[PDB]
This record gives sequence, C-alpha cells and structure tokens, in this order.
Amino acid sequence: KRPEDFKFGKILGEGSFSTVVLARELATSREYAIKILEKRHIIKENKVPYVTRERDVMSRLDHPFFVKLYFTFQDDEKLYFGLSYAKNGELLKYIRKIGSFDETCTRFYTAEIVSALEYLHGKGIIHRDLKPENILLNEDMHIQITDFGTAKVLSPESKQARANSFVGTAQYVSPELLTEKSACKSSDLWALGCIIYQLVAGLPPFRAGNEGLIFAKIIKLEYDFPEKFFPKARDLVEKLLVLDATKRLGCEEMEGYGPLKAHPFFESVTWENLHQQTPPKL
Ligand SMILES: c1ccc(Cn2cc(-c3c[nH]c4ncccc34)nn2)cc1
Repeated sequence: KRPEDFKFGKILGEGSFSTVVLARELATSREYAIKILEKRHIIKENKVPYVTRERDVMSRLDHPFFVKLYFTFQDDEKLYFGLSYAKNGELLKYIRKIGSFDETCTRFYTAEIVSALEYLHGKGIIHRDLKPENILLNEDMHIQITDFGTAKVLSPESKQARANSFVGTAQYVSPELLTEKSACKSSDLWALGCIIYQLVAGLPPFRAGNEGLIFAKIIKLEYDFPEKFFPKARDLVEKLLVLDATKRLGCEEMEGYGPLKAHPFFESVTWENLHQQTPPKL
C-alpha cells in the first residue's frame, strides 16, 4: 500500500515520535487508524527497538478485544501501521465523565479486560502498560486494547518469565518492577487491579502529585477503599493488588485464568460470547 492509497482525516493522537491519524482507504472505503512514524526521528532517538518490537507483537494478535494490525508500508521518510479504528475513544474519557461505573458496567468491562488478558498471556505476551487510556471503545462499545510499543514477547524456548526494561505508567506500575527491577505476566494483573479500583472509585488506588510519591505507596501497598465500594469487587481487587506477584489471582502460579474467571464478582458472566453481547449502557 502507498500513502496515496488513502485519504487522511483528523489526528487521533499525537506522540513524541509518532502520530495516529484517521484514514479512509480509497479502493475499499474502509476506515483505519494509521500510526505514522518518522524514519529519521526513530534513528536519531534510537526508537527502532520500540518500533520493530511493536510490529512483531501486533502481528501475533488476532482477538476481538485487541486492536488489529491490518497492513504496514513505508516511503522514503515514513513508516505506516494500519490499525483498527475505535470510534468511541478511551475508557478514561468515560470514567472521568460518569465519575464511576455501576456494578453491572464495572463487571462487564472488567470481564472483557480479563478475557483480553487471558488471550494475551496465552500467547506469552506482557502488555506492561495497561491503563484506561490504552483501552479504547469501538463503535459497538466493546473494548479494543492498543499501544503495544511497550509490550514484551516472552521466549517459550527458555520458559522466560521476566522482562527487564523499565517501562510503564507510574500509577499502574507493579511493585516487582520497582523492587526486583523486572516484570512478568502477573504485572498486568496488578494493573488490572488498579483499573477495577479506578472504575468504581473514580481514581486509581495509588495517586500523588509526583511519581516518586506514587512508587513509595505502591511498594508499601498503601491505599484505602472508599465507602460503598461493591463488596465482591473489593474482594477481587484485594486478590490482585498483592505485593507477591506469584500470589495474584490469574497468575500462572495460581493456576491461570480459570480461577480468576471463577471469582464471585463474575458469577453472572457468560464468558464465551462476550464480544457479541450487548454492552450495558454507561
Ligand atoms: C502515538 C503513539 C501511540 C498513541 C496511542 N494510540 C492510539 C491508538 C489507536 C488505535 N486505533 C485507534 N482508534 C481511534 C483512536 C486511537 C486509536 N494506538 N495507539 C498515539 C500516538
């Protein structure tokens, strides 16, 4: 494909070295979110690892709750990644707007994230930057998870469990990354715990005016629940926000996703056809 194969529209996101722009493919009339990277910039900033990594990770993804990579092309100066377009924006936008999700909405969107992570972890991949800003909503209001630049493919051949790069967003970073200096699949489950808490409480659990203060609270597991927090959701959060990464519900050591999906908070959930169910109105 060539850039001339598309008509570009509004900018969907501006990054430090890349931009995402809405595009319509002329020959088919389909809409894509195209991620564009300046080739000169990548070499200068040594962002190539982030770029090559992202292509290979996304090439492995084929699940309804993840952004799909449809095509990639290049011209003398730029790299283009054709991605799924999610019309309804970030999950964060809705948390801020509504303030906090009711129990039905909390359960439904938490279940979709759990289903997504079960797939991703099954493929041996750690997102490492899960947060509401990276959980988009498509036209039907189902989730689409994006931003795989920070993602890691763990090697099957050495039964790899740990990733060493320090990446992520402070409010959602796991204690093991801060103290042991490495992350694992279970690090995404810590982030899930923060996200569930945020859907109900309106803000993430560890929050402060700067990163260092946040890190200090994470390491000490210093947070509180607001009054009226749904009880079964509270129990689930307490089973995810655990300092020991081998003791989080859903992690390999705790025998995987089955026990997590079996949590009482999810009792009314039908897991199989989640992506075809009608989302509860927010
Ligand atoms: C540069 C790097 C990363 C980002 C964040 N981002 C948004 C998206 C995205 C994929 N499909 C979409 N559809 C609508 C809006 C945003 C997106 N992927 N990554 C924005 C700019």
